[PDB]
Amino acid sequence: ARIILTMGIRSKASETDLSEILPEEIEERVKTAAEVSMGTEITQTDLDNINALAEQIVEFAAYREQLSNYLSARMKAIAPNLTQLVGELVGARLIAHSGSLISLAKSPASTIQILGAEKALFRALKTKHDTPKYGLLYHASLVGQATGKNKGKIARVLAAKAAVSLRYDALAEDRDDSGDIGLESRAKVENRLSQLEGRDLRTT
Amino acid sequence: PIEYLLFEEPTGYAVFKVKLQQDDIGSRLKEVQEQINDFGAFTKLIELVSFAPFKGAAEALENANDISEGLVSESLKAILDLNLPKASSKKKNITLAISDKNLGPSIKEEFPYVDCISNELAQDLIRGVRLHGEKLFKGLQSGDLERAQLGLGHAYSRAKVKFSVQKNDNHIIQAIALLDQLDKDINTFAMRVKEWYGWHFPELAKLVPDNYTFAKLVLFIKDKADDSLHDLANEDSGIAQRVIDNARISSETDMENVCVFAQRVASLADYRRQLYDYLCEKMHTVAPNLSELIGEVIGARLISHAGSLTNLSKQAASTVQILKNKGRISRYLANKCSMASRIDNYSEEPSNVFGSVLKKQVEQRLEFY
Amino acid sequence: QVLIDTNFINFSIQKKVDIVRGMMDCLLAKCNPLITDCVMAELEKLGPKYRIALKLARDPRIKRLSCSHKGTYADDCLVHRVLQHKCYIVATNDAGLKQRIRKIPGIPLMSVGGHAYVIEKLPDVF
Amino acid sequence: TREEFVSFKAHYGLVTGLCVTQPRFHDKKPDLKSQNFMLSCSDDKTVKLWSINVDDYSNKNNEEGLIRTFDGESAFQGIDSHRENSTFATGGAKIHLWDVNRLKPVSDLSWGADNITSLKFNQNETDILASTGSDNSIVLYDLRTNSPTQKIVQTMRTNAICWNPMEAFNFVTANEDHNAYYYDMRNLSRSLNVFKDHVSAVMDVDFSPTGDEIVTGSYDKSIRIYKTNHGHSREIYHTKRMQHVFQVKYSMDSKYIISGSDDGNVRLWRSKAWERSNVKTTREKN
Amino acid sequence: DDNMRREVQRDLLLIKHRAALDPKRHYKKQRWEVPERFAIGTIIEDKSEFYSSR
Amino acid sequence: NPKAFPLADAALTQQILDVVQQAANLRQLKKGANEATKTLNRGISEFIIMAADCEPIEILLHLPLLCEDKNVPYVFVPSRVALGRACGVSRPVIAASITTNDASAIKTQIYAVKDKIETLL
Amino acid sequence: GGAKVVIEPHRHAGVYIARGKEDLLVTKNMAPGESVYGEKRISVEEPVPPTKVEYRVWNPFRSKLAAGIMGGLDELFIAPGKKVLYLGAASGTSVSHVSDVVGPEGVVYAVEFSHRPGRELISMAKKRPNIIPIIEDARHPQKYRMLIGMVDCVFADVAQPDQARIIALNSHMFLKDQGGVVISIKANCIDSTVDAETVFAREVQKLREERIKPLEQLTLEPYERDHCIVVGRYMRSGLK
RNA sequence: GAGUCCCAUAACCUUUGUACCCAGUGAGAAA
RNA sequence: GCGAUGAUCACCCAUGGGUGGGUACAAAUGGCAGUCUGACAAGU
RNA sequence: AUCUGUUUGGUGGGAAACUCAAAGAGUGCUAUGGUAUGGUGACGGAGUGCGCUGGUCAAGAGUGUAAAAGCUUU
Ligand SMILES: [Zn+2]
Repeated sequence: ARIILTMGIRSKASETDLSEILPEEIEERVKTAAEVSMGTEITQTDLDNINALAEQIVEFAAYREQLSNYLSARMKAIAPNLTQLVGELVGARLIAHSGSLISLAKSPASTIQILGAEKALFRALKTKHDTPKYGLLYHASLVGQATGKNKGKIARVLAAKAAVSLRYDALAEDRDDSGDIGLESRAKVENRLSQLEGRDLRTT
Repeated sequence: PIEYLLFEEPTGYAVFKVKLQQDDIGSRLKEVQEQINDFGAFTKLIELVSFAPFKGAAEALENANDISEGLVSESLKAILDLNLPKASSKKKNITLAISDKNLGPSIKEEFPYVDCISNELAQDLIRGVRLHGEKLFKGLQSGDLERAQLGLGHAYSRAKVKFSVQKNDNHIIQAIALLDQLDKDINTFAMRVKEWYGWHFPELAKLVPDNYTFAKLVLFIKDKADDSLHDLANEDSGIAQRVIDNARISSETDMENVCVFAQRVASLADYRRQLYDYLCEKMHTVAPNLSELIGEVIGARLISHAGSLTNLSKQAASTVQILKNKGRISRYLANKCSMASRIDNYSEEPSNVFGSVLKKQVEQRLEFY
Repeated sequence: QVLIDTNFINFSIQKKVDIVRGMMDCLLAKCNPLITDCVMAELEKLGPKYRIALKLARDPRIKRLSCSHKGTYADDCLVHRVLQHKCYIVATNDAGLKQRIRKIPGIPLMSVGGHAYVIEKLPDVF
Repeated sequence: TREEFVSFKAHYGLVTGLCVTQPRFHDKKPDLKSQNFMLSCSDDKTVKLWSINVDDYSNKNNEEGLIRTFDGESAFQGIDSHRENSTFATGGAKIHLWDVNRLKPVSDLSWGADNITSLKFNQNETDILASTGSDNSIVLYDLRTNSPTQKIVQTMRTNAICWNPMEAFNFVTANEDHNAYYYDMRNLSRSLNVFKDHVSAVMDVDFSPTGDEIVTGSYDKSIRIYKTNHGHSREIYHTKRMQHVFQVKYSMDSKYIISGSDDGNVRLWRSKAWERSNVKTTREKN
Repeated sequence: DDNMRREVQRDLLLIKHRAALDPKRHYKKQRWEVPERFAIGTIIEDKSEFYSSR
Repeated sequence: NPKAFPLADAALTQQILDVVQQAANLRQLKKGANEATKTLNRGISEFIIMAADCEPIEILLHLPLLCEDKNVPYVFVPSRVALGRACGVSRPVIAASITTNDASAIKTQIYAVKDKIETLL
Repeated sequence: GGAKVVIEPHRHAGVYIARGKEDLLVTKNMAPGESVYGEKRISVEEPVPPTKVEYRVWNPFRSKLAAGIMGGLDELFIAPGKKVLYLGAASGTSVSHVSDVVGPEGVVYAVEFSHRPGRELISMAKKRPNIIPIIEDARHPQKYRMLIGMVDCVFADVAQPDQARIIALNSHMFLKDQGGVVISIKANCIDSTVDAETVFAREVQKLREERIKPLEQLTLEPYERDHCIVVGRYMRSGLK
């Protein structure tokens, strides 16, 4: 959208350049495709609607990132230790999954582990199969840092510390919105992730 | 003797110099027929002496049309006058191998000292250089030859058929298919705006039910106010100021956020009805008879659901889905509308007069009942 | 259209039947006789005893096909190009070729018998 | 493409000679880039000149056959065209010289009242004719003096002559005792070669355009190629289908040999049998 | 995978034993073992014609 | 080139109209523009006759594209009034179609008219 | 109409069979989400989430090449990386199917002479980028010799009596050696005075006279009366 | 230890509110 | 003062209502529908 | 069900590789001396003369004709 707002037309692209969009290596490709192309030439009365749509979706993404700013702000003002541990939008869809923050706080840590994967969980319980291990908590950055079966392992330890921090946030009264319990819990999860990424199943 | 060779191609013109003649009498034999497939032996026949590239796709299309209808263009004149030696016109002309027996006369009309050959020997020399292509040219052209071929084929075809992008019904297909999308987007977004402002006072969605009018008035009211003069765009405005006096519902950051949300709804609301005006105009220039008969938005949805103006045209009249006496006016309007769409598609730059006559006919039929 | 072979031509000249007129009063229809290049190769390979037969096969009324294979085995060529297409009458007097042709179905067979041509697997002759 | 540009029912008898021309008319201009010209004599006392529509240049865009009909009182037996100046010569009951403008012979150049069976013009020193008469005679004519020059009588009958295109006074005769004779025009008292390997009467001879070898078709149904300095056959070509090769030419490529037999067929051969006609990379050429 | 073959393993049996589903259909004699690469797909009848194949 | 291009001259027009009348008697003619396009997309049609003088012309020019798609001969008669009179109905028709039939007593005539209008086209 | 099929690869590369209780010849869709001539489609969900890719039913009563495929041709030369020169691209009916059989890495040059079919060809070649529409007469290949280079298969769905000359000219210009020549011969449109086997035999003889060795012919009888597909290869030296 | 990234951010059913219904044909229609 | 440029073709009352079967849209703290295990593991 | 007993369905060489060799097929790469650099002071460069190419004009000659014109001309 930003590039068609910038140039508009192919001969206009032949006379203009751009570096704030499309970084430094697709320029020769768009210029060669501007020189030779199977595309027609548009008029101004529909280039105007093309430009209106392009500025429309540019402003749409501006609204998207500022709504994400609002979500980050309300989340770190409502349950900030969960933000310090698992992150803003992950904790947000945890809370939005379980309904209330207190209804998520009074659930055990195993539930917070498997919280997104209910259909896989209950089919793997109603026939005697193996249950999932990730759920909605798979998209946390720590589980992203883990690799192998120990992302199941630190999904478990991350759900345990997230239950700790989450019910602290929901049940505290002298809470300070400063991330202290979430930060010490995150340090615990990070050095645990370190000590099980340091081991290796090879023999040296 | 086949001394020089002229290969036309989308990137420009090439003059090759024939080094070794191929066999004339043994030209149908197996080894002579597959030496033009082997590249290691074709390069013993043909050597590139010149390549004049084109100035762009405009001169490419000009020279494609001139080569197509068998005329020598100015770039051809330039490269042939550069490359071919000034032979005599009465004794031992220089021999140029072309692939077009009616381009030959245009070459001798300009250079009388050039006799042109396009028989089977020149044909398989030409298809040898076509078969190998980029390898003969030793790296001296800009642009990949097949990419220029795609561009030149599309340009040649649209020129030959007179493809106009004004009477291009894909614009109105995508315009109405996007307009329905933003109908439901403005609907759900202003529904959430009314929901988030429902706990500031839940009567603005009772007095002012239209989504755009609600959103634009709540973009500037954020409080009580009193001073109810510029809120009439005043019985509803007076009732609204009375309700603001009798406020009966419950921030700052959340209220700033729902102000940004209502500004988003207003931006969608005036990009719609810009798009609607655009597609009424595009429908008048693309389908004037259909839009005279049943209207611009209805004709837009008609050719969208049909898939194209051509598909709505070539459809039978008894199989048109337009949207007793009330049951058979649909059939009358259907076959008149199919007639109007046929007129409108296959006329090249249409008028409005037959849409007018069919509108007169269908109003006469409905007024008869 | 009728594919000729070499012993049919030899028996035509031995029985004094014209090719196109014998075909016409055999079938009571207009015939186009066809000499394949392998039948012509076989007549040329027959030597200088068969000069009369070769320059009666060289006749502008007898059209001629262009077979595309190696070797000059006319029985193989006639059998292949007739079982490919089924739009051909085969005029022959070889016993083996007559048995091949009358074993493949839908192919009429013409042959010099007596003092005129006869036709067998064509069910509309009168 | 091995296919005829045109056919022509030219005469009623045997067409006993034919050659090709660039007819120097002095009223019209010859269009040799789209028309080819062949003229041809027969035993029905006619020489006819024909034009052929030829697709070799694509310069132009047409009244093909029988542009004129020369007429003699007796039959003709051979014909050959001068390589300039609109002239040809026809042998028959007597040898006449003609040009393409006049409808009658310019000169009768006959030694005695004995008929002439064959004719060839020289290729360089183009004004020297040679002819074979049925009294076993080979006669040379000169067209400066407009007269015969010298004749020899051999044992048997010379069927054909061809001049050496690279030596201009040497010719080869092909005669009925089964061998060919390489003769010097300046001394006809001895052949300077005899090419011996045929077993029946030699019908036609021709030179390579390189002047280095000859081709020689005979009445035994076979043709033979001879190196010019040896005197025995370098190669023999035969076929069970080829009968009585009456005409042989050596194509101007010097690589193919055209033979006309008497079953009807005209066949191409390679002069060097083991030699293929593709272009060659330098490793295979070396 | 076998995890998806254990979900579409029944209608592949139906397609293998097509010939005895309707007493009037009478297919041509193939064997049709389960192909190594397949894909299960749903027919989109479009929004052009109604009521016939719908 | 006009829009209604492959028009027939007078002899071909009367040959066409005579076989149109005989097919209309033998129930082998579907007459009218949308019946013609119905039988054209169904594939039961041997050739389509459009009249080159109705009050719009694109109203039946929609049919040459269909005939081209399905390789059916199409021919332009210069009188809608004479075409309707040949069709045997009391109104002018602008397009008609000869449906295919092999129990048809005019198959040779239809094939001859098809050959004539296809060498025209 | 809303049923479920199983897609399975055919013997021919690039085309598929959808088995249900009636099985369908099916190709992948190069422009997903719309139908070109009203055929039905099949949408599979192949496994970032899985993506809905879709497939188009090839109708043998509206495509001579599909009638040939499902009558059984031993070798099509239309293959998933190739270049096909479609002659007589009468609309986008079969050219769309040839286009998405050939795939995104191959090119279909769709030659057509009429102009309203050409307009529909260009509007179809927008959403199928691997189609080069060429609006020109195929009887003069020099008029578009600049736009096309070195095709791998020619397909000929022209319906003219000078068919074999058109096929020979386009092959000698643009086809490569041992490339494919697929012909759809319509007997009644060549000539109707002789029978169908006579005109097929004459057309095959014309092809080998223009040195295209025929490998295979198929009558394609339940879908078209008196049609044929002749599949040959451009031998260029030595049909023997 | 342990099947989610393969739509529990989902699918289907039920209920409740809002807008409708219960194509082909091919020469008749009117008096 | 017609027409192929198309004629024609679910239950209850003395235009209007009553009763419901399908269509789409939206909603539901309506349903399916029930939130894994539990004490060892890694190293020297 | 210490009823039943039919049907359907199951039960009843391999692995590794930045290893070592032996071969086959296809594809890619200017893969280019039709007789190899401009030149062993025997050489090169400059200039002159001869040679060569093209168009123009003039003359000749043919052919044509009342005269022509035109056309042809190694
Ligand atoms: Zn043969």
